[PDB]
Amino acid sequence: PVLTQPASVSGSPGQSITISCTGSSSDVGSYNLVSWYQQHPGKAPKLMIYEVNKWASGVSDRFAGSKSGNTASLTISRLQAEDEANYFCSSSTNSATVIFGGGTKLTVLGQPKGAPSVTLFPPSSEELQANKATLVCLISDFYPGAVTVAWKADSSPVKAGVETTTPSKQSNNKYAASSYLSLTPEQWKSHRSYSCQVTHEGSTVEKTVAPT
Amino acid sequence: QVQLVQSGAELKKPGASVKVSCKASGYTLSDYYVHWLRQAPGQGLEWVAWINPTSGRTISPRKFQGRVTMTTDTSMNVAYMELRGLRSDDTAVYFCARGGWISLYVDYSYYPNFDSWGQGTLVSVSGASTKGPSVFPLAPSGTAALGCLVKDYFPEPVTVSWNSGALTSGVHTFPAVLQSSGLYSLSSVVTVPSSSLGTQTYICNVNHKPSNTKVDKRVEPKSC
Repeated sequence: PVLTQPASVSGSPGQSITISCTGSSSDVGSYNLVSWYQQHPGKAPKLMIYEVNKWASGVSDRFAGSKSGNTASLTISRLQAEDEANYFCSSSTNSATVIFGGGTKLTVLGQPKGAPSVTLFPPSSEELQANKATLVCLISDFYPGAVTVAWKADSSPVKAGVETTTPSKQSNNKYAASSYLSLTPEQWKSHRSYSCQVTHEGSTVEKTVAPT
Repeated sequence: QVQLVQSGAELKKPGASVKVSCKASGYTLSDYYVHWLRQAPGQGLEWVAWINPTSGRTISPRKFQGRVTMTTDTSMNVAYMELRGLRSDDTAVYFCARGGWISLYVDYSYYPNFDSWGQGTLVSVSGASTKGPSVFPLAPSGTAALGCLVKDYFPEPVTVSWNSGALTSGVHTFPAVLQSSGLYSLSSVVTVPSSSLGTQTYICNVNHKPSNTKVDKRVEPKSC
């Protein structure tokens, strides 16, 4: 078998939200052994609820579990921006095994936009001594996770050897990205300045470096 | 505290076998069940097994029954998982997690109550050969940011620390970029007080386990 959850769920601060987990009678229906886990991007899951309605350590009353027939339910009240995470249901089976749900990506609304912090790094002397050059553009602390990057040699746009990561959620519910302009030492020195520009909803923030 | 520490990342070609160890501390392994699960990157959780360290008894879903071998070494407080017939579908992060209390009178084996997890072990299966990374210092630009550039490596992941774990505050390791060449590169910055430059020694400790590459890089201000 497999447990079934809503693939994604959107909520908004203050008001409640409810994730469902629909199983069979041979697992969710035959045991009071339903557990809910919360996962942030880079971390291992964290036990929220266990045995249908019991709280794990470090869990507020905001989280509450329940069961009706073959369907478990995870209710969250007084929503916060930190609750933005993936939620998994899980149950024991009659086969003495453990079954998991596909996971529910919860999205808390009303999050204030955040300006991208850009830090630009010129090629190190060492890397240049390895006969290659790489400009490193590091973007952080932005929201929503939609960003644009434009590289600039002197004053002409560059699209050759760019490679940009897709934005990924940090700990603080904000996003991070990076771009890597890869060029040759000769190209690095054949210009007076290079510039990494970042567009984040209308507004842009850019940094510059120069070989001298 | 109660802690589970798993073995380093691994790169395996299809058809081969992998063995992940999970090392317990802060409690006795044989007092609780050990569960093993995995998570294909960007996908969901998949429970693979439970084991009783005292009896040796194991259970796994039908999907893994022939391929998986769970064992323990209580003398070292270690749990082991061997996965065989490795396929591209098997590339995932593997977690061991501590289960319920092992009791003579009650059966907690299948209780899905994991109150302690291991950090995870990324095992990737592919025909591509491992590539160690090249590490370069990113010289410091009342605070400043200095960093480390980790370039051209395969597979994921690399682990970056600073001052051999002594520096923990202000560190930001960015997610790696997959270049068209099929390789990975990432960066890791520290934001330190500008005053501390020139007297405090900053070193990034980069480790790429699949290629067994351990590089310590002293990052120091530009030659000015």
